Amino acid sequence: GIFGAIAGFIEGGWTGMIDGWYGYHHENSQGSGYAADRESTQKAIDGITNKVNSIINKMNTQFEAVDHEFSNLERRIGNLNKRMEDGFLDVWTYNAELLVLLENERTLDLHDANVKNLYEKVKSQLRDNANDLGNGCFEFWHKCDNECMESVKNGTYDYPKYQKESKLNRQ
Amino acid sequence: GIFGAIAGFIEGGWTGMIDGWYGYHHENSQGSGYAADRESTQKAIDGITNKVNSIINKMNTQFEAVDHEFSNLERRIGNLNKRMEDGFLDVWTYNAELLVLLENERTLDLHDANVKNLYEKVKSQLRDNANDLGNGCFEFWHKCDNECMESVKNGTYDYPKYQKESKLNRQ
Amino acid sequence: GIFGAIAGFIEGGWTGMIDGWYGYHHENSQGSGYAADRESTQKAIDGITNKVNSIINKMNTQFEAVDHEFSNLERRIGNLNKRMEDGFLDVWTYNAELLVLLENERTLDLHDANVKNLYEKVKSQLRDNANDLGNGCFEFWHKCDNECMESVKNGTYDYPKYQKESKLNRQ
Amino acid sequence: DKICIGYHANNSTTQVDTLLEKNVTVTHSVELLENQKEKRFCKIMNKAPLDLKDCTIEGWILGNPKCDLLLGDQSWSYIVERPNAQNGICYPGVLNELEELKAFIGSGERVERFEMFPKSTWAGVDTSRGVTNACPSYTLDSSFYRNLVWLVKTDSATYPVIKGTYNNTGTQPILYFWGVHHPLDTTVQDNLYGSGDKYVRMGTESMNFAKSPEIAARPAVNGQRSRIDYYWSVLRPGETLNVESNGNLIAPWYAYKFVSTNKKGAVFKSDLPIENCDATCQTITGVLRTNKTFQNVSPLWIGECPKYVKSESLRLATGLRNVPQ
Amino acid sequence: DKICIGYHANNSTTQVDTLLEKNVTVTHSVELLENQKEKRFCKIMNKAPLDLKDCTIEGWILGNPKCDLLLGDQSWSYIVERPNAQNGICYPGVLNELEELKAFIGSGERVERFEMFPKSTWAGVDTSRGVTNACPSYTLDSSFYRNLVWLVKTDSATYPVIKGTYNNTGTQPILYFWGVHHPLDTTVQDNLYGSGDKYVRMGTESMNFAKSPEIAARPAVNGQRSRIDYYWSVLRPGETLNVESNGNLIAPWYAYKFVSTNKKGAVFKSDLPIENCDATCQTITGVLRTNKTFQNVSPLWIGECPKYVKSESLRLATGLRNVPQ
Amino acid sequence: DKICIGYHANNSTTQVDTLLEKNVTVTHSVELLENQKEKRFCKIMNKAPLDLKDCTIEGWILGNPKCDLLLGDQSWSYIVERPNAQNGICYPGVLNELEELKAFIGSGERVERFEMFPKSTWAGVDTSRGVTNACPSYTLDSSFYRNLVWLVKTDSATYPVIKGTYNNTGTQPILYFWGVHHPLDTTVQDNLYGSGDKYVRMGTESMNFAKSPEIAARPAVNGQRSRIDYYWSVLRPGETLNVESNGNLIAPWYAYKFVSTNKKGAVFKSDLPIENCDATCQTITGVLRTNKTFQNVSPLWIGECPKYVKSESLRLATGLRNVPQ
Ligand SMILES: CC(=O)N[C@H]1[C@H](O[C@@H]2[C@@H](O)[C@H](O)O[C@H](CO)[C@@H]2O)O[C@H](CO)[C@@H](O[C@@H]2O[C@H](CO)[C@H](O)[C@H](O[C@]3(C(=O)O)C[C@H](O)[C@@H](NC(C)=O)[C@H]([C@H](O)[C@H](O)CO)O3)[C@H]2O)[C@@H]1O
Ligand SMILES: CC(=O)N[C@H]1[C@H](O[C@@H]2[C@@H](O)[C@H](O)O[C@H](CO)[C@@H]2O)O[C@H](CO)[C@@H](O[C@@H]2O[C@H](CO)[C@H](O)[C@H](O[C@]3(C(=O)O)C[C@H](O)[C@@H](NC(C)=O)[C@H]([C@H](O)[C@H](O)CO)O3)[C@H]2O)[C@@H]1O
Ligand SMILES: CC(=O)N[C@H]1[C@H](O[C@@H]2[C@@H](O)[C@H](O)O[C@H](CO)[C@@H]2O)O[C@H](CO)[C@@H](O[C@@H]2O[C@H](CO)[C@H](O)[C@H](O[C@]3(C(=O)O)C[C@H](O)[C@@H](NC(C)=O)[C@H]([C@H](O)[C@H](O)CO)O3)[C@H]2O)[C@@H]1O
Ligand SMILES: *[C@@H]1O[C@H](CO)[C@@H](O[C@@H]2O[C@H](CO)[C@@H](O[C@@H]3O[C@H](CO)[C@@H](O)[C@H](O)[C@@H]3O)[C@H](O)[C@H]2NC(C)=O)[C@H](O)[C@H]1NC(C)=O
Ligand SMILES: *[C@@H]1O[C@H](CO)[C@@H](O[C@@H]2O[C@H](CO)[C@@H](O[C@@H]3O[C@H](CO)[C@@H](O)[C@H](O)[C@@H]3O)[C@H](O)[C@H]2NC(C)=O)[C@H](O)[C@H]1NC(C)=O
Ligand SMILES: *[C@@H]1O[C@H](CO)[C@@H](O[C@@H]2O[C@H](CO)[C@@H](O[C@@H]3O[C@H](CO)[C@@H](O)[C@H](O)[C@@H]3O)[C@H](O)[C@H]2NC(C)=O)[C@H](O)[C@H]1NC(C)=O
Ligand SMILES: *[C@@H]1O[C@H](CO)[C@@H](O)[C@H](O)[C@H]1NC(C)=O
Ligand SMILES: *[C@@H]1O[C@H](CO)[C@@H](O)[C@H](O)[C@H]1NC(C)=O
Ligand SMILES: *[C@@H]1O[C@H](CO)[C@@H](O)[C@H](O)[C@H]1NC(C)=O
Ligand SMILES: *[C@@H]1O[C@H](CO)[C@@H](O)[C@H](O)[C@H]1NC(C)=O
Ligand SMILES: *[C@@H]1O[C@H](CO)[C@@H](O)[C@H](O)[C@H]1NC(C)=O
Ligand SMILES: *[C@@H]1O[C@H](CO)[C@@H](O)[C@H](O)[C@H]1NC(C)=O
Repeated sequence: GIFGAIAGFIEGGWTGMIDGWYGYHHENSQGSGYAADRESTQKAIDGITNKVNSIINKMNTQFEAVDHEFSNLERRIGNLNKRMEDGFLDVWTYNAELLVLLENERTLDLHDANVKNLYEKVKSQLRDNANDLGNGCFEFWHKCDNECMESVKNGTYDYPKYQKESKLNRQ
Repeated sequence: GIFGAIAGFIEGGWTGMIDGWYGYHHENSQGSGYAADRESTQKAIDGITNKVNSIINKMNTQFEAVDHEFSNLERRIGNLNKRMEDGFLDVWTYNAELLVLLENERTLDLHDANVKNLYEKVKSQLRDNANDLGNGCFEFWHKCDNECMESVKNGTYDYPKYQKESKLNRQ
Repeated sequence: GIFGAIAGFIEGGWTGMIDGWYGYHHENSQGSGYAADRESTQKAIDGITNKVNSIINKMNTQFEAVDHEFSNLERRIGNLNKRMEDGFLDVWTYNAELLVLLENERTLDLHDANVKNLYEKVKSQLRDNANDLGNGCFEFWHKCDNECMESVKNGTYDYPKYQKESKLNRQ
Repeated sequence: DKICIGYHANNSTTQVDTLLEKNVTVTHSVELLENQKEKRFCKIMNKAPLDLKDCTIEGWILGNPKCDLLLGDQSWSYIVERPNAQNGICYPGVLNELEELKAFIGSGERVERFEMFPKSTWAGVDTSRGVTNACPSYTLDSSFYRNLVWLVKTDSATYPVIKGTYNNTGTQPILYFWGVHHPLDTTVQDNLYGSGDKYVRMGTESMNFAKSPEIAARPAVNGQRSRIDYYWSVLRPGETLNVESNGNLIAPWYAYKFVSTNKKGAVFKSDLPIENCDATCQTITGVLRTNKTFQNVSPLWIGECPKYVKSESLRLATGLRNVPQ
Repeated sequence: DKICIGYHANNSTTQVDTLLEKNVTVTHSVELLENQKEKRFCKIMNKAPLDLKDCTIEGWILGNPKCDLLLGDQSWSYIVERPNAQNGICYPGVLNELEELKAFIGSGERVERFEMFPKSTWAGVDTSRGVTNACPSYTLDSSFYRNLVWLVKTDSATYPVIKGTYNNTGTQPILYFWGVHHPLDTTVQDNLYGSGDKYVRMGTESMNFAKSPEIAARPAVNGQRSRIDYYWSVLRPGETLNVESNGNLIAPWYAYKFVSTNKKGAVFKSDLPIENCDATCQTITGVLRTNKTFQNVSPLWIGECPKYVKSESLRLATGLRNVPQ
Repeated sequence: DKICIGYHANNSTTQVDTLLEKNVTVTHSVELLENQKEKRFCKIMNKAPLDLKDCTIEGWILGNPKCDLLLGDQSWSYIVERPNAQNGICYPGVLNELEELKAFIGSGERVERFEMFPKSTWAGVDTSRGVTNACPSYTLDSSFYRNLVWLVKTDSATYPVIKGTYNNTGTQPILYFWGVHHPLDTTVQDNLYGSGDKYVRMGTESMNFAKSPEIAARPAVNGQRSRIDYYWSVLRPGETLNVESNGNLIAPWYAYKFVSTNKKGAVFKSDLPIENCDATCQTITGVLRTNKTFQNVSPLWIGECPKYVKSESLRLATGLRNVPQ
């Protein structure tokens, strides 16, 4: 992937995270658990749902072939009709097959980027207070209970609240 | 956005920066002010202007429908002509509407990436000497007058010139 | 480039690296040298080869114009045939020229991203133990012989093995 | 204590292709193409199609004596013609502008049969002896088209000038037929229509027609070396038709009030069964029941169908790359 | 002390759509589609169009006595025909290859009317009594086409064999017309052309034509049960035409030197006003004044127009997502 | 001690265009369009084309006495007709359904010439005096088409009713020709075919034809004011043809067993040389030897060719942006 996250520095997915596309695994004194980031998941669902519907909506016309016949002395127009019908059949097949390959490539990049941005979002909050292991995991230099975990996930993490405790353990 | 800058970690735009797409807001003893980064702005204007003109240039042919008539006994060719004209009208409408949706999505990503790269460009120069607030803003650990500001903007910032002063204030 | 690496923070290419698209230049007591990262190069060759073949495969139909003639009293069908042939010629020219411009733009971004991700891959391993010069180059705070160099390149670099020596020289 | 960022994985084995990569397993995807059909004909807009069975379009609309099952009024959502139907033009000869006639009929929805010229129209001629073993019914060896009447001169007299007129005072266009007989020799000619130069002339406000018999022996078809040139036209609402002949006329007898479909109209050449079912999309090779955008079943259809395309699959990724561990 | 990186915002409320997102407000954008027209006809290449007014194409080019305003030479950038024009074919009958004739005329640019066969060409016949109340002018109840002459036999004699020849020694092709009269009965025939089997024969180096009158009563149109089969052809530069008839000939009298347009040629069926203005792009529904790439006004046009498309808007983003604060 | 990350640069000066940027130098790229051709005609599927040389299609297939080099059996991968070929229809007149005939012949692959009606078929008439200086061979000033025979009445007698029959018992359809002579005056008519009303009638199981001479003086072409209406048809396997005339018949003599190509079939109008070479792709303007996907040489071809496109170049980037230092 061009953003380097999915099947990249985060090597695999989580079968244990069943309620969304992107999310977190946390681990503290109260234990372990998965949780989807609903906001980035929902936003992605909305974008991709929009892409699918937009494609369907643009492919919502049909070229119509006919059962019309042609005599032995209408070989020219008979073949004109045939080449025309085969003509449009070829452009629409091209349009559909090419669009799908192009869109699939960009859809997968989108997810890759979203996972990447979620990781950055967390790194930016922790800064000093946690150690980045290079695999999407952050080890805290302090105690992070359930509310501390939840603060990281809703983007309200309190860096200065934990920096003294972190700095002590870090150094 | 897939690069996470625009309406991302930099939450909003600046109505106060009127002379370009991407730029800076600085703040020191001589005061505050906006300034566009002309180089990245111009490069983006050039790219996007090229994209618009390339699209216009490729859409510079016309399929031409005719006012030709057909008798009661030319129902087959009359309908062939109609299906053909409607045929090309449908592919060109598709081509135009689909291109616009695709190009708009990629145009917005381009800007997002450009803002992102400008931020990285500044972060890479400062390193130690400034604190990253996680919102596109850097607080200097030293005094940065107008020429120091301008050096950051033209990519000639002098890190070792300010590192002693910065390190003292940082620690 | 939207990833900011190629002709970006890494200002130029290497004529001296002839055996691949992306790679390394190292420098130690045993000397200097270039080496391609075969894995990311090969992966890119495979992707791009796939893109080229997929395009060729979708463009593998032909609209066929005819040598059919029309009398003075078949002006209508004669012109229908002409407008049809010119019709498909115009859509296919459009399809080909537009695809090429779009694909070239995305191909160059792919490479840019790959160089970018390779740089991140190395930065993530070194962390403390090396200084990032902001141009794709890392200066080690320790001695890195040929096997240490090779470990960085195959992603098995041993950070804790060198951190004491690095920390001493760094501080 | 720690928090990790990550992504969904699942049990999916479904794959998509991209420009850079084939056979990529993804967590979620959506197929846009339908490749499945019900191999049968159904009703469209709760309206049944018209099965011709063992009659061709020509045999049905001319009134071939073996197409009596179809004879009369018909309504249809589309027409199914059977590939090896035998009952068409029984007395050898060409139906003029045949392909244009089929396209016209295909654009229709309902025909109402009615007597346009009663045999009483034709004065001083015989209207009861116009049969042939080229056109048998299922009960007699010698019959003729139900919608045409073969006129022969009486007892021993001459074939006089006969005339006919119909004024379309209705709201519907009228599809009608007529013919000109071409005997193999001058004796048969004389024996049927008498001596003299014969003609068949017809005219409306917008149409006029004139033909004379062309006497020659053609190869035998259904026992006949003679021929008939069949013709057809459409008498518009408000138009009147004048007929004038002095011999060799196969006269219009019954005709059709024709209701043109606002829609598309189809004529399917198929041996597929017509069953008791409803459909929204009917292709020539079967019914489609889908909400899908594309289909690779057939370019020929009636109703609201998905776009025809040659692809085997158009699978769009929605979820991400599936990397379970 | 601090420096921030950021992006432009403004007062824009203009939105675009993307594949992932609808109604996204952007700082700058560009509309590629024109939906506006001037509801009128103008000049193209500073050349005025030809308004037929109350004449149809047939009435104009045949010389219907009520189309005298148009009679003679005409130049045009395109042709405007009015929907309820009344002056076309006044004496009932079919113009042969009508649709091909219109396509031909549409490919033109200028006609020069000229006398091709003076009435003196036709020896031993009457050229002064060929009128009818089917074709009135604005001054007499009984006239005829200005470009044709209805030939009748003289006083009491027979209709002899008349002949005519024209050698196209010019550089332009010549568009000309002729007819064959079809009387309702054999008395009218005899009263006009005399007894005998009549014919109209015509030939050039590349064309030959032969027809004989088809006598029958058709329904009455404009007081006439008789008909005329009108015909037209193009005499190429260097070709000569021979005419030979012994009756039932509606003779060519005046014809047209025809200049073919190198360009496209259009025939607009519209009731739109022709005004005193210039244009580069003229559609059937009005003028476009744009530098835009697309338009959803009409697929039918003359001049240099933008590509026709069904869309309501094709708005391309240029600036970035607008997020003011 | 240090390690750097970087990318390939080289000596390339090859450029591509992108949507954002023109003239971008790249390390590696691939051209998809062929603009090169061999200006000549070659063999397709190791099968040589048929060069008409100084004969047109009509002159070849009618048997114009100056097309004797072509006379007989021919096989071809395609047909090359020369632009200023002189030997076509020598005796003035129209070949009916000419364009349809060319399309038919183009769909073919091989013709076998054979005698369909020996002159002995026609009893009581002269088959030895049907020549004209309109149709000279290279040895006599007065000859005629090799595949037709101009029938004239004998010594002083009348032109009786002549008859002919051919039963196609073969597996191949038969392409054949015939004509009707149209004398300039009634004396020539009488001098050649005698007095009376003449006719030419023809019929098969699916075709019937009837025509009568149309006597008039047309402008002189090749010394002739008379005309011939040439005709052609295809006698299907199992069909039989009946001929019946009493004068004015240009009879079928030799005909062609016709093998239809399963493939495409082409007729190239070109003055390009046919050389001794093989090809897989032959356009009207020359041979393409490529593995490329596109070509801007011609839309007209035979064989397996790349897609025709108007572009000058379709260069796809594969490597990265070239930035040497
Ligand atoms: C063997 C053969 O072909 N014989 C046909 C015969 O030709 C003669 C040759 O046999 C002989 O060698 O040489 C002769 C000259 O020297 C002749 O060429 O020609 C007669 C007619 O002249 C043919 O009789 C027709 O045979 C048909 C066989 O299917 C059929 O029986 C015809 O009878 C009907 C019919 O059913 O259509 C009888 C109908 O009542 C009658 N209907 C009406 C309304 O007229 C028709 C009608 O008279 C004809 O269809 C008009 O063409 O005929 C019978 O006429 C004989 O087959
Ligand atoms: C009521 C009706 O239709 N009457 C027409 C008449 O038919 C007769 C019946 O009335 C009667 O019940 O039964 C009869 C047999 O028993 C008849 O069927 O037929 C005559 C002609 O035979 C019709 O006369 C025509 O009436 C026209 C009315 O619009 C018109 O007045 C015709 O006069 C002109 C004309 O203006 O076109 C007079 C022209 O001077 C003359 N021009 C030339 C160059 O010849 C022409 C020309 O003679 C005819 O157009 C050729 O067809 O006629 C008048 O002939 C009567 O309407
Ligand atoms: C100068 C001119 O056009 N003369 C032609 C002549 O018209 C007469 C005028 O000269 C005179 O001023 O006025 C007269 C009435 O008062 C006439 O209009 O008409 C004769 C025929 O009637 C023309 O003779 C034809 O001339 C041809 C010149 O190329 C040619 O020589 C014709 O001879 C052939 C031929 O080669 O085709 C001789 C063939 O043996 C014969 N073949 C057969 C199988 O019949 C044919 C055939 O008879 C005709 O082609 C049938 O139309 O004719 C010669 O007939 C004279 O040119
Ligand atoms: C994001 O997550 C944080 C951390 O869980 C959420 O903040 C927490 O919100 C709850 C209720 O709003 C607070 O519970 C309360 O605690 C106080 C004592 O501190 C007690 O007096 C109340 O009765 C109640 O139990 C919790 O303290 C608070 N944590 C903080 C702010 O330190 C926050 O709601 C989430 N933010 C978003 C964006 O929704
Ligand atoms: C990027 O911005 C920097 C900082 O503003 C620019 O460098 C500055 O350029 C001006 C003139 O080139 C220098 O002004 C001069 O100062 C010296 C004393 O230091 C004085 O003797 C001269 O009379 C004049 O006033 C200024 O010092 C210099 N700052 C530096 C280099 O420390 C630079 O021009 C910009 N670079 C680019 C890429 O254009
Ligand atoms: C990535 O590069 C590293 C560093 O070059 C590779 O590890 C090295 O592999 C070789 C053979 O596997 C080792 O050589 C051996 O050294 C030991 C003494 O340490 C000696 O007893 C053996 O006879 C042999 O000479 C080398 O030590 C080892 N370096 C390490 C692991 O510290 C590694 O193979 C590469 N990894 C991949 C992904 O292929
Ligand atoms: C790859 O693709 C084809 C279908 O296109 C499939 O038949 C084949 O089994 C796939 N290979 C894998 C990875 O299973
Ligand atoms: C019958 O047709 C004639 C045309 O010949 C027309 O004038 C008349 O109006 C029609 N009948 C009625 C009742 O209108
Ligand atoms: C969304 O789009 C439509 C036009 O496509 C517009 O009429 C509607 O008002 C828009 N909604 C918003 C966000 O104002
Ligand atoms: C007149 O036409 C004849 C053809 O019949 C032609 O030979 C002659 O050249 C023409 N007149 C002139 C002056 O050329
Ligand atoms: C830019 O492109 C054209 C071909 O499209 C070429 O002729 C011209 O020389 C190029 N300019 C440069 C950068 O050399
Ligand atoms: C000859 O043609 C006739 C049709 O008139 C056909 O019946 C016969 O079978 C053919 N000859 C042979 C040997 O079959």
